[PDB]
Amino acid sequence: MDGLKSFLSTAPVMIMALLTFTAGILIEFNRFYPDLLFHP
Amino acid sequence: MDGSYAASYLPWILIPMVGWLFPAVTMGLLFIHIESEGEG
Amino acid sequence: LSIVIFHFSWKMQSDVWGTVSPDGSVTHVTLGNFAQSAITINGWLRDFLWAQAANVINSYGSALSAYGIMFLAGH
Amino acid sequence: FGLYIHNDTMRALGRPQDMFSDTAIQLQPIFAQWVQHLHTLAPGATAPNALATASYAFGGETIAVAGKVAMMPIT
Amino acid sequence: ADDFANLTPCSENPAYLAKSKNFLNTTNDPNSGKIRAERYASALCGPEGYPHLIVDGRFTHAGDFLIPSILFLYIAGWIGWVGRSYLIEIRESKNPEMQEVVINVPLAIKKMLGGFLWPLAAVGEYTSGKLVMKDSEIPTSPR
Amino acid sequence: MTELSGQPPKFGGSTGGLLSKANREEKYAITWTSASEQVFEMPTGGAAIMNEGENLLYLARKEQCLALGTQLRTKFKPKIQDYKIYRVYPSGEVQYLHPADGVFPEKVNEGREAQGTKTRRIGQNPEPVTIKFSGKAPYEV
Amino acid sequence: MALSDTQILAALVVALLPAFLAFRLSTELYK
Amino acid sequence: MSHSVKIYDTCIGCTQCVRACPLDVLEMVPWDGCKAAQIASSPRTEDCVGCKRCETACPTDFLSIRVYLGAETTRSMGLAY
Amino acid sequence: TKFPKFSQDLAQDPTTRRIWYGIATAHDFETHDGMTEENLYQKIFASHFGHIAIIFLWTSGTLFHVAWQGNFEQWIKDPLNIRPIAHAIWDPHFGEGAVNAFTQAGASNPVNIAYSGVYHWFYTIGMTTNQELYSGAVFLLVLASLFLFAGWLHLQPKFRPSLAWFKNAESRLNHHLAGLFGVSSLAWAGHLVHVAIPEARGQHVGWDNFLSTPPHPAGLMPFFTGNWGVYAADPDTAGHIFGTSEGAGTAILTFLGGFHPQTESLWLTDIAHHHLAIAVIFIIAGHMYRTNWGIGHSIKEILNAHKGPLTGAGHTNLYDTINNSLHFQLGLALASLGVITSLVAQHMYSLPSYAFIAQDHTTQAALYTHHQYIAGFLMVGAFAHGAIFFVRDYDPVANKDNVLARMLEHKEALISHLSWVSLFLGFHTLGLYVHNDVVVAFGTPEKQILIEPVFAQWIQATSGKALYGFDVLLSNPDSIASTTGAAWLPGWLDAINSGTNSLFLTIGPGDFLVHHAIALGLHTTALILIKGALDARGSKLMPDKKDFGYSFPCDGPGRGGTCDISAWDAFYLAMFWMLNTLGWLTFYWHWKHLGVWSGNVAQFNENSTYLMGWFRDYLWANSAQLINGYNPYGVNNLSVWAWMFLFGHLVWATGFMFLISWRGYWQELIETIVWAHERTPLANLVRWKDKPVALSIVQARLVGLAHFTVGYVLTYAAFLIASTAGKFG
Amino acid sequence: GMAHGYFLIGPWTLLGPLRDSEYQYIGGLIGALALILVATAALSSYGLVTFQ
Ligand code: CLA
Ligand code: CLA
Ligand code: CLA
Ligand code: CLA
Ligand code: CLA
Ligand code: CLA
Ligand code: CLA
Ligand SMILES: CCCCCCCCCCCCCCCCCC(=O)OC[C@H](CO[C@@H]1O[C@H](CO)[C@H](O)[C@H](O)[C@H]1O)OC(=O)CCCCCCCCCCCCCCCCC
Ligand SMILES: CCCCCCCCCCCCCCCC(=O)OC[C@H](COP(=O)(O)OC[C@@H](O)CO)OC(=O)CCCCCCCCCCCCCCC
Ligand SMILES: CC1=C(/C=C/C(C)=C\C=C\C(C)=C\C=C\C=C(C)\C=C/C=C(C)/C=C/C2=C(C)C(=O)CCC2(C)C)C(C)(C)CCC1
Ligand SMILES: CC1=C(/C=C/C(C)=C/C=C/C(C)=C/C=C/C=C(C)/C=C/C=C(C)/C=C/C2=C(C)CCCC2(C)C)C(C)(C)CCC1
Repeated sequence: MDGLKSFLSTAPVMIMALLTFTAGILIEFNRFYPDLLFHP
Repeated sequence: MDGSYAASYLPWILIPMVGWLFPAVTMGLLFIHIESEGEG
Repeated sequence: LSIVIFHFSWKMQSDVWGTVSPDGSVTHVTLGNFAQSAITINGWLRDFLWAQAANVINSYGSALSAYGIMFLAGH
Repeated sequence: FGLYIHNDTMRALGRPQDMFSDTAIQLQPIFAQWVQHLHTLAPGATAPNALATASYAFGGETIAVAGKVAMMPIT
Repeated sequence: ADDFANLTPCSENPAYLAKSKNFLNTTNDPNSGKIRAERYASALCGPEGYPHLIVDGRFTHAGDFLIPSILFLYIAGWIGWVGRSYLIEIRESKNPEMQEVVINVPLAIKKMLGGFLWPLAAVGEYTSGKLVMKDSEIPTSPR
Repeated sequence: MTELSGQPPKFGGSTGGLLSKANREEKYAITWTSASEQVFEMPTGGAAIMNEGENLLYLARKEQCLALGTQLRTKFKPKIQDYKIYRVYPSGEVQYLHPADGVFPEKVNEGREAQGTKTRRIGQNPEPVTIKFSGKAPYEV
Repeated sequence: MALSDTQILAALVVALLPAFLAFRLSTELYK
Repeated sequence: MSHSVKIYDTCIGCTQCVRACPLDVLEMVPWDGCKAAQIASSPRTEDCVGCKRCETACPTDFLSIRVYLGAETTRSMGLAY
Repeated sequence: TKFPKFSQDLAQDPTTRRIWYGIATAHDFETHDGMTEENLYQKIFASHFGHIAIIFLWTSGTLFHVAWQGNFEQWIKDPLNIRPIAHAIWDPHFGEGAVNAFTQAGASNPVNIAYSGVYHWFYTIGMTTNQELYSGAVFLLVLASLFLFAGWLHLQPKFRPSLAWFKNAESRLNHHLAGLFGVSSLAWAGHLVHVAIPEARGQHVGWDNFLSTPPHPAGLMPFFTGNWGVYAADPDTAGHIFGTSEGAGTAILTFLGGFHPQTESLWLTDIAHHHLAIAVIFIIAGHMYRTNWGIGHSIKEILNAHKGPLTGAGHTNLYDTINNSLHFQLGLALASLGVITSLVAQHMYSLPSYAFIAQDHTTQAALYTHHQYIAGFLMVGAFAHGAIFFVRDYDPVANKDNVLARMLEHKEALISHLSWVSLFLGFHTLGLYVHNDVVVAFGTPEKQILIEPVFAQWIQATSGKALYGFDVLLSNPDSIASTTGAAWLPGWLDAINSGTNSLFLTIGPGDFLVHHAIALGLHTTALILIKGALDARGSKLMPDKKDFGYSFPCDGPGRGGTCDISAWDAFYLAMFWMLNTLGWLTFYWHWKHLGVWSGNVAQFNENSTYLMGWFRDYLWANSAQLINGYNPYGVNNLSVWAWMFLFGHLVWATGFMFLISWRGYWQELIETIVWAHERTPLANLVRWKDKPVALSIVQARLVGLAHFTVGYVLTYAAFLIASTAGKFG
Repeated sequence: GMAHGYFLIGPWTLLGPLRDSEYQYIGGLIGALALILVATAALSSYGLVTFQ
């Protein structure tokens, strides 16, 4: 309901969600392309 | 404890004088001074 | 509690834990050094902290490297 | 802590005989040693139906499993 | 012709080769160490055999700091610009604080999406007056 | 000022009470009239029993007497707004302290002379350099 | 060569002068 | 000795400082500078300890009552001995 | 009570605080009761005389103890293999082991070895016997007597200087440049040319003969004519052996750069020539200002004439702003002196002037650390007295619109951009360090972000360092900067291109990372100090802070809470960051020179990139000998340093107590203790003359910082000394 | 003073540095005499300051 939405939209939930999304992105990018110390 | 330098009998009595007598006397003078209740 | 756990670790490594021989000789972890070293603060700094910290600092390039990392992290 | 500071100063000055230690000015934990001895003598005496001591840290044999020592007296 | 004489390319350093023939695998791929020994060979190493980077500005090492600088500055400009526009928009919603602690997800996602043009919008707000405010219209403390 | 009356509260004793200062330097007294024998918190630790009628109590500090006074006037069924606080010197001299002119200071009263008044804002104090090598600070001028 | 006892004792007498002058400067700065 | 407690002309006469003061340093006296027709006063600063409860209480944009700590006495140091 | 007599307020304090504050405010003459400006300047003048005299007496003690209980004459013979001793030990606490351990360096009684480099100094300047050192110390006794008597005399009314005499900036600048700096440097060049340089060549020149033995065979004839090149003459040969005439030259003024081949220090003739040139320039500069003959500049007119369209009023009235603020003057003196003290530290280890001091690694480490710490204290004090200026002396109407006031006008911009640079540096330097740590931990040290310090290497090349191959300026023979025929260029290049000294030490990624750590430290300490100085007059939490003085406890728990609000608190906080910065810089210096002296530069080069290398390879390892100064097996001469190491740890941790736990808890505990005393019979016979109270809030901050700093300095000093001495470089 | 000086012999006598010399009792005595002298100075200073 509206209260559950307003809770899931709170600042800690959203910041942890974005941190999780970004961590997934970085971890996977380093999984498929590791050890990029610099660009060739 | 000894000394082969000139007049090596001087630390013999100066070390007690600097470590015991000098601090005792100066602390006693400063003590009687900071506690002095003479008006002014 | 830091002092309590340091006492426990050092006493157990000095006067308890160790290796027994088929003859029965007991070679303790730190060779029974508690009685003469744990009586001075320099003894605790050298023979306890400095000596036994050798594993945490050399833990890099090994499976225990996360322990040295968390060591620096706690500092 | 003052005893530790005294021992650090005495050892630094090259005066080990003036230290607090088992080999100089001894401070023996007399009561704890007495209680350890009472514990050791409990099985068969004050603990008739107890075959062995409650904990070998109070004294007795040096129980060892595998190459390591499981538990032994803690002086 | 003889610049950076204290460094030699990793393909020419024997220490780097002896260490790269034992490079540890990074992921589940058992060729990641060989991929490292291949990739890092083009940069400059040194006596210890570890690759050294050149932030000097010369384009022969443009990949050592220039390209990453561009990438980071783009992403960080996007982040700050969309957050700032979110804050500005929310300011005139009667109760900006509550919307700062409880996010306005529609508006937030909308501002985030429109962040790929953040340098253009930055220049456009500079040429107007939305970017920088005037000092006499800003609170200060006593001198 | 004259003499002080009142019965000491029912109490067995505390370590928080008067010290050598009370006899050597100064002391404070608080009197109040209670409607019944009721328990109250002793500002020096513990619970004491005030008596019906007049009660006189000696405390070490003026702030202790004022804390007891606030407790009397805020924590009791019929409120006690009757307490008077005096400063007692070892010479026997008694000095009436609170409430000054018979009226609590929270409410205004005629015949009171303003003190500490400054006919300007805070931001209108002079610059310290303008008053250096005097003995004054910008609030004292 | 090594300093003599006479040289050590002569320097203490000389140091009696800065002692008196430091006492005087101290007590005057107290004023 | 004692601290110094000054009352400035931004006083609105809300009296909260007098109620906050735990040593009876302050009073309310009649004034004509504010609507409440009253201004705070510090006629007993020799008892003032300097705990700053008045300043905590003052509502005016920056305090209309200001406590400047000064020479320390046994009364000002809150000493019971 | 009487004490303190300069403060009625403190004098009437009935608590122990009276004592403490009486000690803490003695030298703040401006806030004494009844203080006038003229009496202020006069008291400061006499205090200055006393301080100079104390300095002279200290130097006399150094000379006297080296001459009496040292091994100077022996050390002169074999200065690379003999350790110089400072003074004899007399401690009835010593046992046999310590007595044996401290009869060292050839001595026949317990002794400490000197690390002040004073032997090298006295030997280089021409002193060779204990009799010379003793005569110097007696002369310094006399000089101190003269300055003490002068200080006493200038308190006498007839010799009391007027305020206008103290405020004559032009005459004092003229005299201090031409006379205090100029003629002193000239006289020192004369000593070098007359005594030190002849002594270095096997000749004796003292008061018995210096009249009848010229410094040069030609003597003054070339000086008063043209022909100055005669004094550049034949210099000491590369084979010159210090103290003998073997390979010795006759020149007195040269410019051949580099180092003496045997003593690894600047050539004495170069030093004499430097002092002569500096003397000329300072004497010329000491004529700039107007005094009694119409010619000369008015500083006021110069400052008033420098206004721009973009700086408002310019420097108008800055002459009075500075001439009337002793705190402005003191802040300027402190900042400038701290800068040049760091300069001394950086140049003495790199371009030493005393014979054989470069091979004495413990003295080099100790002197560098000493001067850097002095510089840090001086810088912090400079900014603290700038804040005190803003609090007590700044005038807004006279300084209106000038550069001084304009600095306050945009103080928020300054403070915010200092915050930003500190955050930039901290975030990224810590991030690179932690990346390197993690990447080396997991067994893949090849993935380290190693930035080559190309800019400092390129600067080294511009001065001639060919190692990097930049071929710029002095590293390129074709350069117009190197095709000049400069007489110093061959020697300078020969010195800077041999990897055998500390002249522009080779640098790498470790130096890059520590230099950014240094930049972070400097910026954060400057940010704290500048935020404190610019907000000392007022902020929004305290718009009237100038009415509360430089130092005060706080403003209470209201308005959100105001702990550490005063600018004094900003000083106190900045002290921690200064100590941290100096820790980083001295760690860098000591570890790098440990590698340099040991020949193993690879350790620092490869392990200074991650912080675990700093932890184990620098701190943990080099403690081994230090920490074994005393152990269950015996005692060696490192026992003092081990005990001092522990002492510093203890003092530091003790200061933690005052910093962390604040005051009210202690006042309540002291009240329980007061009750315990007043009720214990027999003890009741005795009563305190001052009421015991807890230390004040500011007093707590200061005492905790004092313990922190004492422990800091002593810990690191014991570590540095013991590690470098046990390893011997 | 009789009581205090009598019992102040023991500590150094049995535990001071001269305990293991041929001057054990003399060392204890010397320590006690110095301690009583310092204590006398303290007593007299207290009296000098408290009864002005
Ligand atoms: C704070 C400073 C800092 C910096 C400078 C770095 C830098 C780096 N680290 Mg490191 N690290 C740090 C801190 C830091 N780290 C810390 C604190 C730790 C401890 C946790 C570590 C521990 C660590 C480990 C364990 C590893 C690294 C690794 C790396 C490298 C991997 C880079 C990469 O390819 O990732 C990803 C590359 C990207 C480009 C991701 C960005 C993609 C975005 C999301 C897309 C945007 C593109 C955009 C649409 C294009 C538009 C263009 C525009 C012009 C229009 C890199 C050079 C890895 C390595 O092997 O080093 C070589 C590695 O394994 N680091
Ligand atoms: C095409 C090859 C490939 C393969 C072999 C895998 C294999 C795997 N992935 Mg991966 N992944 C891939 C592509 C691939 N992925 C790509 C292209 C991306 C970029 C978007 C990712 C991003 C990614 C993430 C973020 C995660 C995985 C995870 C996993 C594991 C669990 C799979 C799963 O669905 O569980 C469950 C799946 C998820 C929890 C996330 C699904 C990933 C989607 C695409 C992104 C959704 C995240 C969301 C938008 C923001 C995060 C908020 C959070 C609350 C979810 C699995 C072994 C999960 C894992 O590592 O387990 C611990 C995981 O968290 N992958
Ligand atoms: C400030 C310089 C200085 C310093 C730091 C020292 C340090 C020391 N001296 Mg020495 N001394 C000095 C100058 C100094 N001396 C001079 C100039 C002389 C010749 C007069 C002597 C003659 C002397 C003798 C005969 C002996 C020592 C001894 C000692 C050691 C024990 C302390 C003592 O008994 O001193 C006693 C000092 C004196 C009797 C003379 C006074 C010293 C000067 C003139 C006064 C210094 C005042 C000072 C600047 C005030 C500033 C203090 C500051 C905190 C405000 C000690 C390490 C003893 C020793 O060698 O130990 C083994 C020893 O027996 N000193
Ligand atoms: C030629 C005349 C002359 C000379 C010699 C001096 C000399 C001096 N004056 Mg004075 N003055 C003069 C004229 C003169 N004045 C006149 C005419 C006036 C009135 C206008 C004043 C009014 C005045 C006042 C009000 C005061 C002084 C003070 C001082 C002293 C400064 C503090 C100090 O000792 O530092 C000495 C500085 C140097 C030796 C040179 C600086 C060294 C630089 C910074 C770097 C070091 C170089 C080198 C590397 C060092 C080698 C290190 C070594 C260990 C190897 C100093 C000795 C102050 C003082 O202390 O009073 C007693 C003070 O209060 N002067
Ligand atoms: C170099 C010239 C110089 C001059 C002459 C002054 C002059 C003055 N300063 Mg300033 N200052 C200086 C440098 C200077 N300072 C430096 C280098 C710093 C940075 C540390 C400061 C920072 C500073 C602050 C923050 C303040 C002053 C203040 C003052 C005034 C009061 C002085 C006083 O009575 O305190 C007396 C000092 C003490 C009681 C403490 C002495 C500490 C000792 C020396 C250290 C103890 C070491 C320890 C015992 C060692 C044990 C060794 C053992 C364990 C082996 C005074 C006019 C105060 C003031 O009044 O503001 C206007 C003030 O608040 N100064
Ligand atoms: C190792 C101890 C330590 C650290 C890390 C800091 C950190 C900092 N201090 Mg500080 N300080 C310290 C001790 C320390 N202080 C002490 C003992 C004192 C004396 C009381 C001071 C007093 C002091 C003052 C007075 C000031 C500072 C300032 C600063 C900031 C300077 C900017 C900077 O460094 O760049 C960037 C910051 C950092 C590198 C630190 C953050 C590191 C984290 C790990 C970054 C990553 C975030 C992390 C992942 C968060 C997730 C948490 C989650 C996992 C639970 C910085 C945040 C100055 C300031 O405020 O700057 C504007 C300032 O004015 N300090
Ligand atoms: C670390 C602390 C310390 C240490 C090491 C010592 C050490 C010592 N104490 Mg001391 N003591 C201490 C603390 C300490 N004390 C304290 C805190 C107190 C309480 C204040 C005492 C009070 C105390 C007393 C009263 C005496 C000692 C005595 C002694 C010595 C007894 C051992 C001995 O020599 O055998 C030999 C012991 C004796 C020969 C006992 C003396 C017998 C005489 C003749 C009394 C006879 C009793 C009778 C009433 C005669 C009175 C005659 C009269 C009517 C005219 C010993 C060296 C004794 C001593 O000083 O030896 C003379 C002793 O008399 N202690
Ligand atoms: C964050 C702030 C942002 C912005 C604000 C910044 C402001 C500025 C701040 C700092 C700026 C620092 C300085 C930057 C410039 C450095 C210059 C530099 O590095 O140059 C580096 C270059 C390097 O190239 C040089 O080439 C020369 C060839 O002869 C040199 O001799 C060397 O071989 C070689 O090093 O040096 C030069 O500048 C070349 C100068 C050549 C011409 C010299 C003109 C003067 C001399 C004329 C002839 C004199 C005598 C004739 C000879 C005999 C007859 C008598
Ligand atoms: C190593 C990096 C250093 C970091 C410092 C901080 C970086 C931030 C940049 C500061 C910009 C300040 C804005 C000024 C605001 C401004 O633009 O004012 C405009 C001003 C014009 O005023 P006028 O010069 O006309 O005023 C006449 C003068 O008599 C009064 O100033 O121009 C300047 O002042 C240029 C100098 C600014 C640079 C400050 C000097 C910094 C280093 C000085 C080195 C001295 C060397 C002396 C050798 C002889
Ligand atoms: C007639 C006259 C002139 C002739 C002058 C003659 C014929 C001789 C002049 C000699 C001079 C002017 C000697 C000056 C000596 C000054 C000294 C010695 C100053 C200071 C020493 C200090 C401050 C302390 C030094 C220290 C000592 C004591 C140490 O031992 C350790 C080092 C250090 C701590 C530095 C000429 C024709 C020219 C000009 C016209 C007038
Ligand atoms: C607070 C305040 C203040 C301040 C303080 C301070 C502390 C300051 C500072 C500052 C500083 C601490 C600064 C520094 C600086 C530096 C500089 C300014 C430098 C310069 C340089 C140059 C220019 C060089 C060049 C060169 C080179 C690089 C090499 C080659 C040669 C040449 C020469 C070319 C005052 C009191 C005043 C006032 C009041 C307020």
